Amino acid sequence: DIVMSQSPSSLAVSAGEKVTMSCKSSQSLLNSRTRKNYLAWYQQKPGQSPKLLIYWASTRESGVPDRFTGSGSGTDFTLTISSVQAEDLAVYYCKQSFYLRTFGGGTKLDIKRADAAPTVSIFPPSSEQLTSGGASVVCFLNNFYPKDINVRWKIDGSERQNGVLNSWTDQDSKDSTYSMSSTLTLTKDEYERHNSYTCEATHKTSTSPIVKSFNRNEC
Amino acid sequence: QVQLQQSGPELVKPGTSVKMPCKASGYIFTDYVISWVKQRTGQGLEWIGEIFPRSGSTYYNEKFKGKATLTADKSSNTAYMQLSSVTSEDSAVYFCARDYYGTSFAMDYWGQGTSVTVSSAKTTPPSVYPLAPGSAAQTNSMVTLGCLVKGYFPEPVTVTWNSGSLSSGVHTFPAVLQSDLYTLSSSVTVPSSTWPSETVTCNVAHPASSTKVDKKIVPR
Repeated sequence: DIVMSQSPSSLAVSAGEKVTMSCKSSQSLLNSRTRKNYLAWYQQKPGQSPKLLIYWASTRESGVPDRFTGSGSGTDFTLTISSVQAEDLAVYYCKQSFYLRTFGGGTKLDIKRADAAPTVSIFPPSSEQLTSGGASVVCFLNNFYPKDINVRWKIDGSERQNGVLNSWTDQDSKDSTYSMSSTLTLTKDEYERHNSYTCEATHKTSTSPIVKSFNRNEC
Repeated sequence: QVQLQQSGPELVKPGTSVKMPCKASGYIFTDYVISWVKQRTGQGLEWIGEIFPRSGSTYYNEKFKGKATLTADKSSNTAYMQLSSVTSEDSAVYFCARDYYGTSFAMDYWGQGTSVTVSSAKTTPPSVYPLAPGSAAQTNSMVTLGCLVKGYFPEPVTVTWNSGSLSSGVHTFPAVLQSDLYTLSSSVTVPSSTWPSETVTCNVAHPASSTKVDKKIVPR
């Protein structure tokens, strides 16, 4: 039962910068015979199968750039990436192969960019949905950095907790931003009963939160 | 070239069993071991076990003893993994890997992965609803419209806008489960001029329910 421990769980750095991460074994992965550590490094991009970068603690496979540099020994291993590019956005896994095989929990790598506040947009329910028996209000907090964001629902100015569903994209490859779909979900009656709906969004970009709203009355 | 080809996504009812292939090509199948690896959506990689194809011999991670049985078929160059009495805890993408030559013990060639969803849910065409803003846009800049696919199972749907022309400033969001039915959403931002002057139609396709739904964005 060789357990692997990886750290940090998640990281951001800006292009051209250098970054490092540690894999930590629960046992010695050197062998007295052979004098090699059985620890390898994998990179996994979204929607992709893992790709081996380094094996035997420190050996690059064909086509693995010099910037990627694995190192350490015994129980304390480290992967290192310098001149980090937009295309290095991945999760990085270590894997012990001394006895059976065991994977680290991984370290997630996100590109850092200039703090951009989200562009927010709210949308009432559709006729067709209203007809059917339900009523959904949707908010979009599109193209923002950093990842940490607080959404907030109000019906006639009084916060609403229940019925809310969020979904997030991974960092966009092109424009290095995150985006979010907050969906408040109601009934015909309740929706038709109250009048004004508000989407509130607090993001370190501003101390006063960004607010968009609509009054049902108008059309 | 060396290749490992795994099948497409499978939907299976709880309690049943699922047997998935990894077909080998471009090397002597018998010489290398085949490893299997599990990955729950947004989660890490988990080693299931290794098989020695000529021998037939297997090694498992404690955790999968009793759940996963690995086999080989020398005549097909095809490795198989079978999971028995599946619960939704076995819903995941499963990869096969070939270990590299030498003493390396690293996985240099990977399959694409086979997706397993375990659920007692049933085929359900998506409900598409066009998402229009409440009040007209001010003169300048851009307006954001939407489409809201709700009520489908199983994954996936494919959302496109005006048959694919509109690729700039789309965000289709990862689906989220709500009581056996997925709901997702797409956004599209466009020039204040083009909407509502032009036509905007989201095109939502569900291969699983044999359904395609083109829906136009109307303002009032």
